[PDB]
Amino acid sequence: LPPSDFPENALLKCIEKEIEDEALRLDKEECP
Amino acid sequence: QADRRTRHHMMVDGQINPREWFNWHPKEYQPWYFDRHKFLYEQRQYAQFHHLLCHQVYLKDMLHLMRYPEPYTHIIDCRTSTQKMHRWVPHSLWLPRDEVEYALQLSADEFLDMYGFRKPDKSDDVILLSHNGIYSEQAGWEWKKQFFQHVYNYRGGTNELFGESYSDMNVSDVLSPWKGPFPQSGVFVDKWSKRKVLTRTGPFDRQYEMQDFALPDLELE
Amino acid sequence: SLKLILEKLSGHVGRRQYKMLCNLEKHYDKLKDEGIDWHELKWLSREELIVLFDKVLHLTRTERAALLPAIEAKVCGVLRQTDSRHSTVVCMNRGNANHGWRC
Amino acid sequence: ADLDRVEARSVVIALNAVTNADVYEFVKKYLFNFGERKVKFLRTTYSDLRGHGAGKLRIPLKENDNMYYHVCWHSSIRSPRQPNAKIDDIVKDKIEKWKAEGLLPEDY
Amino acid sequence: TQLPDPPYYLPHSPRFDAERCGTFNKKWLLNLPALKPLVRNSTYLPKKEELWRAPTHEALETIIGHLPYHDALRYITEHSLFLLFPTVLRARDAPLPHVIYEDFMKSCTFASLQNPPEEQFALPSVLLRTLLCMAAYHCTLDADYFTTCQMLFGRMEQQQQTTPEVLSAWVYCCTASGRVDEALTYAKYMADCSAPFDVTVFSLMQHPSLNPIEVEDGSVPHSAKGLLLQRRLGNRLHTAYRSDAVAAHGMFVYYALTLSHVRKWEVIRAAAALGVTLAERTVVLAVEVFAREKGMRCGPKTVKALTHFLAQDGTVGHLLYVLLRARKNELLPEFRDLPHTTFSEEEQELVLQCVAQRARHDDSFAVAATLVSSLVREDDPSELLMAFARAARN
Amino acid sequence: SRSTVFGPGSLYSFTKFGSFNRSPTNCTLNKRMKDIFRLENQKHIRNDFDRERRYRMCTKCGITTVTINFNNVPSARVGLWGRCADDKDYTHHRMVDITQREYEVLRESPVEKRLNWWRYER
Amino acid sequence: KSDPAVDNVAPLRDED
Amino acid sequence: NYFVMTRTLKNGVQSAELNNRRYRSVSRADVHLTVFAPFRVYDPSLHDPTVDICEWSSFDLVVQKTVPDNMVANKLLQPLSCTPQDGALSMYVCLASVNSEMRIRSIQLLSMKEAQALVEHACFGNGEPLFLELLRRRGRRRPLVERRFDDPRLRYEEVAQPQQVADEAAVACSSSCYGPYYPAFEMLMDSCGSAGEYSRALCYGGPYVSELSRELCDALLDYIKGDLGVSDQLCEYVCQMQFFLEQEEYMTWLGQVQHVANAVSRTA
Amino acid sequence: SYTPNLTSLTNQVNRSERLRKWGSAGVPPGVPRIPRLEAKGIAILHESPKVILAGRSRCNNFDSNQYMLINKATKRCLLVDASDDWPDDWAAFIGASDLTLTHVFLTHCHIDNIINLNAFLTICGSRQKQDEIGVMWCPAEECWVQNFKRSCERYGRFEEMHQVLPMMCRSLYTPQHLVDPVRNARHLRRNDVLLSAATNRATSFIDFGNGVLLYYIFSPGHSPGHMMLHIPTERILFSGDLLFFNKVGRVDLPWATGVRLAESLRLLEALPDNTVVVPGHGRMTTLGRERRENKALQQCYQRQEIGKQEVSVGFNEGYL
Amino acid sequence: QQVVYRSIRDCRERAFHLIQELVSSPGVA
Amino acid sequence: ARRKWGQKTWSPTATNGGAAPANGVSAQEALQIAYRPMPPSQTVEYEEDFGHNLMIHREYISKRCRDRVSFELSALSYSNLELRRGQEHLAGIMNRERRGVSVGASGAPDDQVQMQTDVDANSREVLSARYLFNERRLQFCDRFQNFFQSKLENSANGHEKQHLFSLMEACAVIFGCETEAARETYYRMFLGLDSETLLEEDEALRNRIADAKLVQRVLENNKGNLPEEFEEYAPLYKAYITHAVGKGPVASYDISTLGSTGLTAERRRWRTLMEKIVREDYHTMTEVEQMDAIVLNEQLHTVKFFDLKIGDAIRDILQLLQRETGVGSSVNRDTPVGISPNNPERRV
Amino acid sequence: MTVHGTSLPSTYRMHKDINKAQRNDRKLSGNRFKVL
Ligand SMILES: [Zn+2]
Ligand SMILES: [Zn+2]
Ligand SMILES: [Zn+2]
Ligand SMILES: [Zn+2]
Repeated sequence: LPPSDFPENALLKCIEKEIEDEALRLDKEECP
Repeated sequence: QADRRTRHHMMVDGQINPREWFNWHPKEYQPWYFDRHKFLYEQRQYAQFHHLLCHQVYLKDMLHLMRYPEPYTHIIDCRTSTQKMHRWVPHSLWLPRDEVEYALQLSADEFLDMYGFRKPDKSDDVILLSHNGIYSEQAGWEWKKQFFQHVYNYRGGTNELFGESYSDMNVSDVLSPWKGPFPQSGVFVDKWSKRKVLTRTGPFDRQYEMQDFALPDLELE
Repeated sequence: SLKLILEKLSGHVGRRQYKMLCNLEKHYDKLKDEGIDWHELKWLSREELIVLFDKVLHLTRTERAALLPAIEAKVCGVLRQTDSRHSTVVCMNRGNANHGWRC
Repeated sequence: ADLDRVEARSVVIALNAVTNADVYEFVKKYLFNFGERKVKFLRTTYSDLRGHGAGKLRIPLKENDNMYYHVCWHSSIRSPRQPNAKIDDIVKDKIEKWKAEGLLPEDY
Repeated sequence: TQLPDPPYYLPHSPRFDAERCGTFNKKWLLNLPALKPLVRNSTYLPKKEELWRAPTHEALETIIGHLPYHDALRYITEHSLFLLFPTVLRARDAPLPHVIYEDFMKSCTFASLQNPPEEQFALPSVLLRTLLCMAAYHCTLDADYFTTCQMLFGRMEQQQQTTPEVLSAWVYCCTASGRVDEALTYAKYMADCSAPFDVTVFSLMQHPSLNPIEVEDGSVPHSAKGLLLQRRLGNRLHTAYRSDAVAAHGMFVYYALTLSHVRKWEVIRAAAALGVTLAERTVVLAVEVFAREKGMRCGPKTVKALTHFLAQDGTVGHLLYVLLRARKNELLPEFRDLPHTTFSEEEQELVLQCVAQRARHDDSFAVAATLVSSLVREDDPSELLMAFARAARN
Repeated sequence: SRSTVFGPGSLYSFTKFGSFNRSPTNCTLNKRMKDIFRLENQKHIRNDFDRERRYRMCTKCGITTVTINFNNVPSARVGLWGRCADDKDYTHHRMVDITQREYEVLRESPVEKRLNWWRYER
Repeated sequence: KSDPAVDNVAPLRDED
Repeated sequence: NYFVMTRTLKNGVQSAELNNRRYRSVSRADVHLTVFAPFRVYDPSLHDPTVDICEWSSFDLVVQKTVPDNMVANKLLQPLSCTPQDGALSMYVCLASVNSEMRIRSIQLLSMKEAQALVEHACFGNGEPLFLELLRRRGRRRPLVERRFDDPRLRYEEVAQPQQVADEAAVACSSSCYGPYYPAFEMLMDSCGSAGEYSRALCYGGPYVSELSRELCDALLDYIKGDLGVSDQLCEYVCQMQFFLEQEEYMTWLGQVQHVANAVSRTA
Repeated sequence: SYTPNLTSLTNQVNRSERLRKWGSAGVPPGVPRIPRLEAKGIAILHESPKVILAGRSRCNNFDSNQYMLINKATKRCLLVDASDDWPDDWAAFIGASDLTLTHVFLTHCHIDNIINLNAFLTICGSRQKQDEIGVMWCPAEECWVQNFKRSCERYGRFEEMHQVLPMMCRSLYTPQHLVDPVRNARHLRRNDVLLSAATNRATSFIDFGNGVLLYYIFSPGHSPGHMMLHIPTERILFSGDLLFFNKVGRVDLPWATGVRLAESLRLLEALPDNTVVVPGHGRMTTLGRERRENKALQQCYQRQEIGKQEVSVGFNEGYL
Repeated sequence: QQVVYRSIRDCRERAFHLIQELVSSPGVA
Repeated sequence: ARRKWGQKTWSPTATNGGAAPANGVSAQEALQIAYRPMPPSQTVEYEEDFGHNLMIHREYISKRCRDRVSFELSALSYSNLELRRGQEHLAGIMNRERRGVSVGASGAPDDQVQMQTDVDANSREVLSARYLFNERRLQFCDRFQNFFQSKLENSANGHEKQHLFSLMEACAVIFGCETEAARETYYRMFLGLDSETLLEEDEALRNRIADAKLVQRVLENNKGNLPEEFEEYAPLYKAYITHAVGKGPVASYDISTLGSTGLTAERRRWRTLMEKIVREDYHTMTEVEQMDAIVLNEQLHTVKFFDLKIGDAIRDILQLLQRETGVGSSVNRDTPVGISPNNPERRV
Repeated sequence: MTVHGTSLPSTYRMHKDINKAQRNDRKLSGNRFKVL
């Protein structure tokens, strides 16, 4: 994500953070 | 019409939270005397200009100067709107109000070229008129800004001389009820002080006083 | 009790202090000259209110609309006690016909 | 003349007989010439000569309510607290706009 | 004592002498040593007994004016004296006018006397016009201020009242920054809203000196005749035209007096492209500046704009001179690298139809409609000019 | 209170708390302590190349400044704690631009050597 | 174009 | 009861207002904005005095993206999901103004997929029984003449530009990969009425924003205010324009009381 | 009260309030000094193998209390909230106990806490003359230091008006005076510590000696900087103005927020019930009795349970 | 705008009018 | 992650002084607090090297604020005019802070002087507008007066008068000081005679002289008749020359530079006289110094009554609004109401 | 009446009239449930 081409680096890096810690948490169940 | 609610965010405090943050405090403001009946520049907000108020010439003085004029008592009309003037005050010269702050900056020759009459001397008597005496009062303040020793104002000039019912149409700029004012939209102050300035005690048509400090009355109880 | 209810229905309302446009305080003198009370106003039937509003009171259609929530709920005109000696608190509870519309 | 030291029953009788509209506007501007002690005494004298003390006069006063309310208004004031052509031009083009837009329809 | 003259390329004529006001004069530089004892005397404070016996308004204005800016704002906010706001505009350390507007609104916020908020937080339009005219003088000095001025306007229209005074001051702000198109478009929006252009902003726009704080103070006593002339010219132009033509005339005179001739011709370009009907005084002034400059600083679309405005309202000789100078500058060896002015078919038909409409009533247009049609269609035989000279001599 | 509304001493007056030391009277440190606290030697701007860098030099007190991303955030508060030649403000600098290469050879020199290099060399 | 109820200039003009 | 404003950012976000201001004297897909603003303004401090809110005004923001033919750098490295040919992904940001402070109500991501899901297989084998019935009663509104309170700089440049970009997407979505589900998507993206509010409530509705992380709450506000351009200046303008156009509609209401009362008196 | 500007002088409601509150006088009677009559002696409240707490109740007409902690080993004493109308009994007590006064702890800088502070420091330093006494305080109370004179204006404390407060003098945290080369009683006070608002259970303590640690807790709401003392080995919580017997502190004074007071009451729930809470005013209680029988904490936790995001609690009539 | 019709012939004639309207508005490259 | 209301996830301690160590923080720990992870698209970083030490400066201004934040809170300068003025606006705010603490609180006890004031509520007369001096300053005051009473009682405004009182009172405040940083703030309160402003006037004077030599170089080289002190006219002459040749759109009309050569020479003569009395060297005075002593004594007498005349003006408004309403009363008039007193047809 | 300009019954009436909104507005009905 180059800042010259992508001005939304505060959101795209924050949402890439929020993908991982919603999957890396162990409190969630995979099965319904 | 039809009692438009206004888009200001003033509000009275509730019945649940305590009264806090007393480095700003609104209270109701009631002065001693009514000033709404008075002349516009004799009211409360123009008291500091009280020594700047021109001396009043009256109706009988104006009729005496109509009958028996003096060579250096200059009667000067300060009305601006040409569509609202229908008669001529005798011995009067037209110097409209909105040009006065430029007109007194000229020399005598430039005054004669730009107005067609000679510039009055600073010791000559100058007498100003308007519809209500409002444009003539501002023009008298502009004439007293320059060093003119004798400046007089006929309050209610044309409306008492010719018996007309006109006005100078002063706006007295009041915000439209869609215009949201400054302290609602802004981070100029902290949130406690912003919440405590925007509060008021009672309806928002009257006047209020803002206290910058308060101490608790420990001697009551 | 009739005076304070008509005073509150004409004053400012709410946290934003919305002024009530219709002044119901002008009809207070003609209501007490007839000898009718706020508790006696709740005892009047529907047909006795149309006679009272049109003939005696001359209540307009917007002044009738600002007074009718006070008559629809049958507010009990009882002065509540307060921290001061002069009380301006009327009980705003809805009255019942078994207890004389006193709630 | 000493306007403050005129007899107060004399002023309120002469002011009671003002009914014409042009002289009523004269009394409004003239009543500022009295003092504040005088104009609060004219209200108490006018209210008494039309009220309980109406027997002090030889001939009773006539009911002038527009001068009674204005003297009572003026005494409270002196005491401390305790472009039609261009506007009508704008209205006509708006009704012209609503007929063209269809907000004011014709006969159905 | 021989100083050079700045090249305004303004016409020397008694008609446009009001346009010659705003020109700096070396006569004032010669008059300058006479004023030196006066300004040397004015630097001293009055005595204590005179200042203690002074009236209230005079003492307030002479103490708050000498005081620091934030201390004067504190005194105003403490004693709720809002009428001393034009004094603290003139302070010795006052910031740029957007900061002063924020300080004015802050002083109205924390004031000791709180009116109802529809009248408490409303500044007078004279104050807002003075603030925006200071901003426009700074944009004349430095154009990159304009962005903040836009932000300033983005608050003022949301907080104060949008009057024609502040809108004309914002048009002057956009003009002084070099922004030609949006200034004329704001002027056209005022003209469609039937708002009159302010005459003091129209006079200050054609005076690109004289920051208005010392104009309302009056430290420059001369050139008030020029200010009155420009105000009366603005009133005369508004009697028969809309606000956009008056604003475009002010833009033209401002860009002529600031030696920015490219924006001066961009004014005419944008006024023809937008649809603003220019006043006849502005068209005659543009033709005489074109004559002074010999068509050097000009483009093809500016030539098309001038010919459209001359066919709409203009004499035959002005249009013929503009077309002949354009055709001669096309043939000059200097401008051979630059492209030639070519009329597309629709605008050519429009110009020729307006010329034929003028020529049905005018004989001076009917005698030269064929020469105009030959000059626009780019085929110009010299026999037409020879017959024109023969008819002029005979 | 109303006395603390307009600065000095206001709410958002960020210079009312105190001043910096700006003196060699304490913490005599070496060249490695300057190298570890360089802006240019940090990780987050070593791989940053699209923001613009400006290298300037004062000719009065002889300091070397580098500013990055000033075109996007042009804060006028930047450098307010500069304290030029003899307890003067940072309005007294009169900075002149220098290149990247001659910033590195002048960063290690003391202020008198920088002023002598400016006056008698280049 | 005005019709005033009272006037102070006109009775002084009419005698002259 | 409403007014719609549009804004088209060419070459993506980087041509917005905040990203272009700099200090002087020293590609991507285009974004189409749409702010629907009804006249729904109320104060909740009347019904509940414990709430310190002076004004609550709701207005919806629809942001769509459109790929042009001029971008060469990142054309076919991934399928673009914002394209109307591929999903027609669009973000529906329900916004609000709480005492001239813009607060987000919901952030919904709607495509033609969940419009196809609601019409065909929202139940076990069928669609929603209320969403299918609401599409069975869809009558057009009579054509109202619109008034153009544009930005002054773009007032005289182009007039039919919000109409052209509305028909650019409507052609591209109706002839897209999802063809017969576009009337279900028109009622889904219809911001005026109760049928569109129930249709968007059948979708997810986004996470409840106060439960999100503080880093995501500030980055979403930095995107909408700073990057997307939907600012507090725009938010405060909508509260002003809801007040001004209510005043304009009161005068036409006064013109229609007079027009009705004059037509009766000349008839009786 | 506040500064009499033009708007306050032309207001009739101001004269109406000054007639309603104070009758025909119109001027508020101040808070005077307690005379030598009706004054009690210093009581020894607590005796322990580690420390000794000696206090005096109702030492002001603000009805504040004065406490001193004595280390039994090091013979060092510590005054907390130094406000006594007679700091001559305390200096005689320190001199007859062979104690050394090294620091004075200040919870907050209201006038009911720092009224006789210069008198304490002067008399105890004069007895030490036959190292000076330091002051421990939070810098947010700087905003209440500058209004010490104004508070001395309204409460009639005229003899304490023209006194430079020792917290205003140059400490080691401040720049030094550049005196002429040709004094240190007032120019520099090296014994001065500024407490930080980041208070933790690890390192936010004062080493009183003999292994006794005094943890200061940052708890605003009655003041911008308000520091409680907590001694966990002795189960003693000098609360100051945060918590009293059946009541809490005022919020109707400037720089006082109700939600800060609610957070300050919420940061107190991890202490045991047998912790004797020692307030700045009135009688002392325990934290368990305040968890059971105090209505302000009941309202705070009830508003927290029913879902108030900004719980605001606080008194409007009580102790300053 | 949307207009509702009663037959098939008027729809065809309106569609041909729309064809003539779209071809008289500018002819493609 | 996403948080829930009322449910918090507990996290272990680092066991290093808590979150903020009260004992101290080393250089490598504070290096990470220095280069804290701000978003770099909206962050400006700046460092300056000043010989031995260097100072780091990092500012981040968010994206959700720049439409509503104040121009003073977020001091963004999008032009070089805003850079030079925004720094100079923040110059005086910081300079008054670091100077004002030397004489108020946190000042030396010899550098703190107070004024006593008392104004009568009825007569509006200032009673006892004195200074509060110590015993050292009062010995300087009577050393001043006993010398000047011995010189001015034989010849020549009464017996009980204080000769050059507002000059020695302004010099007694400076005499009793012990810090030079608190001395220069009193020189700024007394007409701005501090060395900060006098070196500012000396810098603008030498800049005008250097510009006077440039206009003299241009007018001699162009032609190859002038006013006397051309350095006052040279900012006005050079502003026209750049406007004339084409580089600049504005010529200047500001005449504030005129008379500044004689003005700044008087200010440094005022300052040299103020230092001459503090060192008690008033036993001989040149005639040029005696004319400056009379002028500066009246100039210093009116600057100490700026605040007292402000409160005097508010006390005018207080007695104004208590006046009797109306046009007046017939008891308290010398003139009939409807005419001027100077009317020839006065008595009907 | 001389010094303060009013009398104590009028003072009590003015004090009761200046703060009429924040004395009593509603009776605050309803029930608050535990949310945790
Ligand atoms: Zn009841
Ligand atoms: Zn420097
Ligand atoms: Zn306290
Ligand atoms: Zn306390």
